[PDB]
Amino acid sequence: HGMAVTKVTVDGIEFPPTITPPGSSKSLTLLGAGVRGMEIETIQIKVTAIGVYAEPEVIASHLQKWKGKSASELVEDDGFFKDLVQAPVEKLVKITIIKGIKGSQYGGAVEESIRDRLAALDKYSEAEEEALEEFREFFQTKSLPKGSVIFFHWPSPSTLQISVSTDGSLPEEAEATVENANVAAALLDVFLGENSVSPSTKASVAEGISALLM
Ligand SMILES: O=C1C[C@@H](c2ccc(O)cc2)Oc2cc(O)cc(O)c21
Repeated sequence: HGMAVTKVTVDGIEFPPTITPPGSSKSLTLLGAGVRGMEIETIQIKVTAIGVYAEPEVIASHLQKWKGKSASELVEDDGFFKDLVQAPVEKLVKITIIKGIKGSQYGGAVEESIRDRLAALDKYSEAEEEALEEFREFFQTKSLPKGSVIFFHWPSPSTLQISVSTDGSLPEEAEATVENANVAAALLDVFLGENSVSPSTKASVAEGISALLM
């Protein structure tokens, strides 16, 4: 109560300002966070909160052309978010579930979105089909009540690690690993790309990276 403390919240939901993945001494900083909102029968429902993490100095070193751009200029530029999705650096997304769902509901819905988005880009082949089956089957085994957490980890752009946490803590190891460049990138693109499910997360990340680069 006597020294400065930093708190980050997304509509009241706390996010850690930094996360150090188990097995690593490298700290990932929260770049930005937002919500997945869905308008259902005119009701604006917040169903998850999404936080995006990376090593600040490292990711800045891979985004140098954007230096000096304001958050507004970045948020309006699809090229910026494509650079961010492709940057060859470690990334972590933390999802806090707001509206409880079955794992099979989550996995099925997101898998179909990635299937469709990859198909739209002509990046859907048998390899991606198989990887998406692995993704879906992982979630079929899980329950996602309010307050549960999904961790998506990209130790490199082509590798996706997944865990589900009941208490927000990171497990000592990933529960599932999906090795497919297109699926790994497409999942990150669900959050940061065009027709993103979370414009708020994108805007927040634009604010964070704009500040970081300055
Ligand atoms: O209703 C949905 C939609 C679902 C979803 C995921 C991916 C996709 O492509 C479409 C929908 O995400 C959610 C996540 C929740 O915690 C609660 C929810 O009710 C939902």
